[PDB]
Amino acid sequence: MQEHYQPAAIEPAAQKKWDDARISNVSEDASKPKYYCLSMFPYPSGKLHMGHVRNYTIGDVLSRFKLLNGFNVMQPMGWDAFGMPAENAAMKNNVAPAAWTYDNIEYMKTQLKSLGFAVDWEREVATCKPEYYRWEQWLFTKLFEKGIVYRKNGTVNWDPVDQTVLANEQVIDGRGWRSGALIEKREIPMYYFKITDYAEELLNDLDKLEHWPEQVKTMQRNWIGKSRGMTVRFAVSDDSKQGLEGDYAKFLQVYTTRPDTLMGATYVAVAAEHPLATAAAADKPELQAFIAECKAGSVAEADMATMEKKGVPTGRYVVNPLNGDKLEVWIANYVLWGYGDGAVMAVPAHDERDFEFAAKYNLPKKQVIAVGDNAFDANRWQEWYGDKENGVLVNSGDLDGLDFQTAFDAVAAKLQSQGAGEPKTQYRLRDWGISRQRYWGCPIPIVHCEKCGNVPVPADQLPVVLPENVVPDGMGSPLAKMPEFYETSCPCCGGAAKRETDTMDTFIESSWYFFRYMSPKFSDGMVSAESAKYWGAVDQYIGGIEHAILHLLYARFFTKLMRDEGLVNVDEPFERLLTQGMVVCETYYRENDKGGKDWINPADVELTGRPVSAVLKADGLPVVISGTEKMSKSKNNGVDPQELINAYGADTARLFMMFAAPPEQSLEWSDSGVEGAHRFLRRLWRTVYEYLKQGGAVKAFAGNQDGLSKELKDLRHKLHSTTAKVSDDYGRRQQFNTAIAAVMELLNQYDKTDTGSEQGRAVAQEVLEAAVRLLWPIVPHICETLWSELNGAKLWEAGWPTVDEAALVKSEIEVMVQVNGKLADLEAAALANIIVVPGRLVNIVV
Ligand SMILES: CC(C)C[C@H](N)C(=O)NS(=O)(=O)OC[C@H]1OC[C@@H](CCCn2cc(-c3ccc(OC(F)(F)F)cc3)nn2)[C@H](O)[C@@H]1O
Ligand SMILES: [Mg+2]
Ligand SMILES: [Zn+2]
Repeated sequence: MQEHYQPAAIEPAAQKKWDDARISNVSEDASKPKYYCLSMFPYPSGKLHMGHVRNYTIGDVLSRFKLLNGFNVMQPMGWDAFGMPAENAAMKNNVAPAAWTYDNIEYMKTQLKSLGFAVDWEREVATCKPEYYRWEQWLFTKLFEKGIVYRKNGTVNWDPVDQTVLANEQVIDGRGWRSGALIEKREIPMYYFKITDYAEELLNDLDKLEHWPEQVKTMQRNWIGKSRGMTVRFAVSDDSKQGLEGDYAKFLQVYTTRPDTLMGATYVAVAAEHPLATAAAADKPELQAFIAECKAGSVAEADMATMEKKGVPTGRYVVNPLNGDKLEVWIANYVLWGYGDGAVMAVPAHDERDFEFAAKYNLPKKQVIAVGDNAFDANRWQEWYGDKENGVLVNSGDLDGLDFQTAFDAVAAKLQSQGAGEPKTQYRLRDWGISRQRYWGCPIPIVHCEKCGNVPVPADQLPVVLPENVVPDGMGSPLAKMPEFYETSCPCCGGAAKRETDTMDTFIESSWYFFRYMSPKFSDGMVSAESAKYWGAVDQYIGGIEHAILHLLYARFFTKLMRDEGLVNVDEPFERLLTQGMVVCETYYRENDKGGKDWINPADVELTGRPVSAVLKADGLPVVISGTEKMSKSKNNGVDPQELINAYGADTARLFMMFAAPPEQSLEWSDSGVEGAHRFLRRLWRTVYEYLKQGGAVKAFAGNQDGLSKELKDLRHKLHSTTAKVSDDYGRRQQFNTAIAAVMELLNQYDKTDTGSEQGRAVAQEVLEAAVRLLWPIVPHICETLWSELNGAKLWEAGWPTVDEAALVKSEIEVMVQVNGKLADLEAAALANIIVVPGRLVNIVV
């Protein structure tokens, strides 16, 4: 054994040992219990970043832990390869997105392998290969003919300078993010998944997920946004019907989740597109401009609640069907056409948004709910105003005294008998638009024929192959400019026809890849029945919290779609979910020509016992230290993991990632932290080397520990309590820094114990054999190497250390007490119950 720890001399040999034994290449073997541990697969962007290393180390710790506990562990990796990065890189560098993608995959794969992740590379997938995306085209066609996928005109933001469609997030003050040109709202035909048909299943099945964080489930419930409410129709006043047609001349229909407060409505609000808004605006230029501003907005959903709420009165009035009050109709910017009736009622006394709106415009507020003897003040909002559980109706005529639910049914009865309303269930959830006006994505398998309509491509003809010999230019979607691609024959009639040129939302690839891993070479379906039956669901899923809403909802949706097609038998794709935080780092800059700053990478900086100023490495001139935030290209504060691997090895990188913070926490990049991790690995190496240099390996202590010395019994207690702590950390708490600190405490106590005797060496052997197996999920290369110096058996066959319960029992007390012959540590306790015979009796002489 070499005296000093040198990761470059051991880490490649360990990887070759694991690869040779094929420990990570698993099959559908019903002889060992399966465990499917999955980390969210990456975009092949070019190189790994620190978020990748954190994520896939966490996954590897859990996988190797289950491996050592005897599970048949699948840990697959692959590449989420479609999307805009490759298109951007294509325009910047004049290379094909496919070629750029495949180069990145090869480089990143090498990086992953060098980190020693126990990955089944025989299950690798690349979602931009036709062998992958043919199966989501297939599923698309199946759902399209069922109507679960449909085609419908929708509104997009068109950038006329960049000649491309922009998400609301790419619109700033009505202008494209890069071009700066005013965007144009355009109606175009697009394809949609009818995810609203599955809204109740997706909401209710969340309750099955007892091993999901409550916040993720809460966020999905809020996103689905089910409400049980009331349709209410307010008759339009006889003086307010000019310009209105149909039922819009007769009534204004609204949806409310608080019909118990209907007696307290003081106005109503309609969307900019509502026929009442149109009719009132016909001769009022201020309303026309207000409607035009609402339509021109591009507010992202995560920002909808933060936008300033504004409205205009219309001069039109409706009648409250309960109390007869004549209420003025406002146009408001928070009322969205397409949600419900595009019209709401306002109760400023019991809805905070209505309160602020009414306060802005001095609109009335009528209290109709009371909670105890609390004071109602129309000038200041109190939280109890919105209370639904503990409230009673007031100022509501014959409804006074009722609680929420009884008032709800009473209002339902009253409205239903009048014909003015009825209970109704709504969902905030929108259907899933999947059309993308981009090249580097899965072609939509539809052919347009003037005789036959939108025709799905038959299954024998799939895939529709995206041509890879393309270099996007930035003057429109390439596929729309390629007749060699879109000109075709109709598969129903053989006539002249045109392929769909839009591609799929790349969330589609990530909505089913975890099933594809089960049979990644199966050419007769999305996933073979034998492999889906064996692997079932993902036991452990690990990834960033930023995917808690959309990706997870889409994956749960695709699982239920695939279940309903008969391809799988699970209702839910992911049993346990571990969400990881972000990686942050200090930022550095040098001040600019024009009162700005230019940001310098941390590795290209060197700081100067208390550190002071930082300077550039190449020259030594000073740099400005700035704030700590998430690693990004924006402020040039990303630390390349390849440099961390180059400087210290894979094991140090993995150890620092796991010791620095729990998975959910932000992980701060720390030079001293990385050095601390490396020094601990040196220490572990030194401990085994010094142990072996003074006598070589012995049979580890096992069995009855009667006759062991007090000090060695104490070390065995620390040992098996550590094994218990670590197992509970990996298996239950999924907090790995405390598992590391626990082994550190074991090694500390070992360091303070004389293990030089025959029995001492056998306990030291037991200690070290456990410590390297406890740490092998985190730092497998050094532990694999050290284990082989301690013991000749296969480490993965020796398995996870077992807790010796006998080592955890205390030394016992048993003696008699006698005051005047009648029934320090023993004198102190029997006094709580001065002659004492050693160990047998005590006698309290008094
Ligand atoms: C399932 C599928 C939808 C997943 C999809 N293909 C995807 O998200 N793919 S992915 O490749 O983006 O991420 C693959 C996984 O692992 C990384 C996780 C990132 C956690 C947050 N986070 C980012 C960073 C960070 C960024 C840049 C840096 O470099 C710099 F820019 F140079 F600075 C340095 C650090 N730190 N922390 C991610 O959540 C996912 O679980
Ligand atoms: Mg259950
Ligand atoms: Zn046809």
